[PDB]
Amino acid sequence: HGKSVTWWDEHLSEENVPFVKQLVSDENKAQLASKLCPLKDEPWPIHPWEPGSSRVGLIALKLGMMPLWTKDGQKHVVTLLQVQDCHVLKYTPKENHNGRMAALTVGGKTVSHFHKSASILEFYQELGLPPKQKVKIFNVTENAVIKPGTPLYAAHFRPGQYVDVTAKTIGKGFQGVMRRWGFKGQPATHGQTKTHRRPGAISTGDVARVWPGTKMPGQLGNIDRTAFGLKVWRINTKHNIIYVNGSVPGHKNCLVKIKDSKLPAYKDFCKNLPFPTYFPDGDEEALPEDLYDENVCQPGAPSITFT
Amino acid sequence: AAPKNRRSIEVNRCRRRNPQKLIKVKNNIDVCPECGHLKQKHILCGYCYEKVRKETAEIRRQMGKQEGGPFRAPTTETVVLYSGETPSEQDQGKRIIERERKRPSWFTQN
Amino acid sequence: AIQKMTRVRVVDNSALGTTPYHRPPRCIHVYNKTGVGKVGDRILLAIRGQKKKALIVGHRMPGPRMTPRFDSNNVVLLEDNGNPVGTRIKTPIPSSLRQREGEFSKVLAIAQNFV
Amino acid sequence: ISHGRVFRRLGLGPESRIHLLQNLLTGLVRHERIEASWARVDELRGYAEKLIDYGKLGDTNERAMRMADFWLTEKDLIPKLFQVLAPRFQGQNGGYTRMLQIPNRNEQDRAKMAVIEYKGNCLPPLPLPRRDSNLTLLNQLLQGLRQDQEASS
Amino acid sequence: PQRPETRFLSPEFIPPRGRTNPLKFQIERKDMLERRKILHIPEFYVGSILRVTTADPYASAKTSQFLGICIQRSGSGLGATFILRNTIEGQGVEICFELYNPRIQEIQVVKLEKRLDNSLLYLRDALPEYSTFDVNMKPITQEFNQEVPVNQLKVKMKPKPWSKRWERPKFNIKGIRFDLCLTEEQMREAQKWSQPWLEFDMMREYDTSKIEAAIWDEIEASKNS
RNA sequence: CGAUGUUGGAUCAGGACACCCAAAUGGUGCAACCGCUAUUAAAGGUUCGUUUGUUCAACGAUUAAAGUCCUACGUGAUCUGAG
Ligand SMILES: [K+]
Ligand SMILES: [K+]
Ligand SMILES: [Mg+2]
Ligand SMILES: [Mg+2]
Ligand SMILES: [Mg+2]
Ligand SMILES: [Mg+2]
Ligand SMILES: [Mg+2]
Ligand SMILES: [Mg+2]
Ligand SMILES: [Mg+2]
Ligand SMILES: [Mg+2]
Ligand SMILES: [Mg+2]
Ligand SMILES: [Mg+2]
Ligand SMILES: [Mg+2]
Ligand SMILES: [Mg+2]
Ligand SMILES: [Mg+2]
Ligand SMILES: [Mg+2]
Ligand SMILES: [Mg+2]
Ligand SMILES: [Mg+2]
Ligand SMILES: [Mg+2]
Ligand SMILES: [Mg+2]
Ligand SMILES: [Mg+2]
Ligand SMILES: [Mg+2]
Ligand SMILES: [Mg+2]
Ligand SMILES: [Zn+2]
Repeated sequence: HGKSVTWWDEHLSEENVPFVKQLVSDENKAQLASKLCPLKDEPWPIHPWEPGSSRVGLIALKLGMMPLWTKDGQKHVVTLLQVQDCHVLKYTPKENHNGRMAALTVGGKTVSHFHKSASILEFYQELGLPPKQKVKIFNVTENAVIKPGTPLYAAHFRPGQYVDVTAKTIGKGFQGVMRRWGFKGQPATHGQTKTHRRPGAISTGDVARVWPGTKMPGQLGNIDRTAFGLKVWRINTKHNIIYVNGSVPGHKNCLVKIKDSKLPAYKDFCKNLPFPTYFPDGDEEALPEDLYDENVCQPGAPSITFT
Repeated sequence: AAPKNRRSIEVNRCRRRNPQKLIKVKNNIDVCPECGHLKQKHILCGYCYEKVRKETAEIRRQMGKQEGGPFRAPTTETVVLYSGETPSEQDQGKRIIERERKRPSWFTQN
Repeated sequence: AIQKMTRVRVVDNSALGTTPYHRPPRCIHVYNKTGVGKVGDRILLAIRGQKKKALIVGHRMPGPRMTPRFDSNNVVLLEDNGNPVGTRIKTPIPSSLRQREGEFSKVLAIAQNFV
Repeated sequence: ISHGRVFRRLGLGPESRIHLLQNLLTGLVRHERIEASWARVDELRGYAEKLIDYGKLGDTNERAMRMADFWLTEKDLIPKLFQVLAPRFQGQNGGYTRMLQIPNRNEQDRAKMAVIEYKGNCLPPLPLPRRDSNLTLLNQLLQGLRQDQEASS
Repeated sequence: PQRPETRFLSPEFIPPRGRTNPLKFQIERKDMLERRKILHIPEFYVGSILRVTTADPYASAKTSQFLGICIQRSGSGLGATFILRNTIEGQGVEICFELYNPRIQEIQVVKLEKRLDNSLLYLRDALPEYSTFDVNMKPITQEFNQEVPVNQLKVKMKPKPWSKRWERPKFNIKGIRFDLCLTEEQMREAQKWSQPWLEFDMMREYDTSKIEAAIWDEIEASKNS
């Protein structure tokens, strides 16, 4: 049976296309707004912080870059990372994922139902959430497990902390050896014939082969990379924006995996942080509009005087 | 560079018949509701468009005879009228194109 | 940015830096590990057939924000002891050189105009 | 690396690209329906949208007249643009032209064709892709949801 | 006589063309308006003379003065910059200040002017008297009814070579005396790079009229709040 | 010898340790500083210029150091042709 290909908009009439869009749109708002009570829907028990514990990261969207100045007069560049829709999806037991730490699954920003696989749509239907764009796996200890379906916000990170960033870098396509690896080129005018950017000799005569580690032209850029030791300067509450020092890998409007830094110096720097995550309902208090690091010159602060 | 040995037909058959190099079938072929011919889903019907293009050429050919000069163009809107029809009140003030054949079914008067 | 083989301008009153010569005072070697020197970096000069150390006070390549940029590579003659051979400097000198006072005390003592 | 490049390389360079679209745009204004290669028609759509915007400015605005002088290479089309096309389009803001994919040309090159035209032209209508009628089985089932939804909400 | 009113919007408030979530521009815009409440940044164009007071730690007095002509304005959002040109003791000094740097104490315009060009980078190769400005000149105040009068001042030039090829049409420089420094032969050769189709390509123009109206309301609301 | 294309550079370097630097240590006619000598270790590094076609060598400036040698004295179906 050579069944023809179909899409959601094929058989829909002009009087029902606006209706179906309204139908799915109203479902998303009802589902998202019904998850805003993590501590009122029988959450899993919360344990006190312990040494060597790891928290849960987020999935955020990279907006752009801004300049930022400190109280000593130095200038720093911060990248605006916005958390749009972050929900923990599924929890994997310790003995079924790695044998040392449990795994928590976190989704990305909301996408349309009409362009996802049947299994993917069915999986979210049971949980009751709209489909996500990117899904990542986080390694979390057993003392910091979160019930799936619990929303996460940018307040999960407090200013002053050092965080990592993992995302796909900018893909530059099939680039030559000079751009990919940085080999020097041949001279341009001293008689050189049809050789200005070629790698040159690639091996030795005796071996009569090319070693597996040899550098050759090929794909460049579209791979997963991680940046370590990025300090968090400012946290925005209402818009859920995180400011990270330096440059994070990935192009604009991409999805970025954020986690606590794993560097040896930045160990156990979570006692003074929310655990296992920031629950806005439990505090019953309104956080400040913006959270500033102690060294950041605020926009509504008097001008710097070196007296 | 020059080849070192002749490629055997066993190797050539594998390369010349690989699934990538074969012609892929098309699953987006549909029958046109109006004329019953074949067309793709995202492409206008070849028979129906050819029906329109032939008529459009006839209309444009009549316009050429109504403006002899190569740089004569109307400053007003244009309306095309077929046999057995007269200009409407809203159609007045516009150039009139007369065609002897009966008004085609697909073409709709306003 | 001043590197090897760059014509420079001497901005202090000295017998060597003022007497005309048929070859411009060029750079020989910059003591930075990178082959290019910036403001406040030592440099070796070839003036009138002899080799003299110097300190770069102003270049033409743009630098960090709120740092003055001049229209001529300006250097100040210097000895092995770090004491400048000149008496006074009339060309303005960037104020960022006052950050280093341990080794630039004598050079900054004779400066007149700061920008 | 062609990241962010919205324009296309056509003809013999950037100057020939404008002239190729200059001749196509002139033909589109005079005849109100022309067919060309799909890539060239796609580029022509952007200019045909904004040319009407310059036409709405008026016959007196100097910038519009100079802009229409360059693009309309035939000098008997400038009065047509300011007195036929511009007055016709006063309601809609961006719905000026339609683009549809004509089947491949019956020649050796087998190029991908497209048809570009202005709204309300004095020509037989193109065989537009008509959507399913509301009486279809799938549409009737969905209309049941809407009638029930509107009854309660 | 009458006094018509016109709006002035700082160039850095105009968002760049590209693909960035407009939410980023709002975040920068809010911070810019908060900074402008404390630091009064006046209206100044390219060619106007400004005196900027910064705070340097290594000076005897913590403040630092600098007066010169504004060569150019560039940048967008919180990182807007402008360049001041001044010649003292025969030495040309250029400093690229940052508008929103918290080390700026005050910004004062001693002469509000607009010149025939939009980027006065051709003063490097101009004669020294066109770059020398008195450090202690008194401020000049003008009435609003002058509409920022334009200063038509042709500038002499040093003999070639220059820093850049100002003869090329890509710069569109008309504030330079080309007849005195160039001959007819060189003028015709520089026209071989002219691209007449650039001014008629209607897809290359940025239409930001709708965007400016939106940000004007936010600026007006900030003052009222 | 019905052809294994030949010096030096350019590009890319693979390897050995009889190690130039970096790390650990014994001895001294080793007080300290600067040295001389021996054992152990090859993951990384080993500069830019004037003259000569030059490898080599001389000279100027510097560096933690400007190592020795093999690889068809690596590498011309990648380039250079000054000799
Ligand atoms: K032989
Ligand atoms: K080695
Ligand atoms: Mg790409
Ligand atoms: Mg090169
Ligand atoms: Mg040849
Ligand atoms: Mg070549
Ligand atoms: Mg082998
Ligand atoms: Mg590839
Ligand atoms: Mg001599
Ligand atoms: Mg493209
Ligand atoms: Mg071509
Ligand atoms: Mg397109
Ligand atoms: Mg230059
Ligand atoms: Mg043989
Ligand atoms: Mg070699
Ligand atoms: Mg090696
Ligand atoms: Mg040994
Ligand atoms: Mg050692
Ligand atoms: Mg050899
Ligand atoms: Mg050779
Ligand atoms: Mg060859
Ligand atoms: Mg070979
Ligand atoms: Mg020879
Ligand atoms: Zn048909």
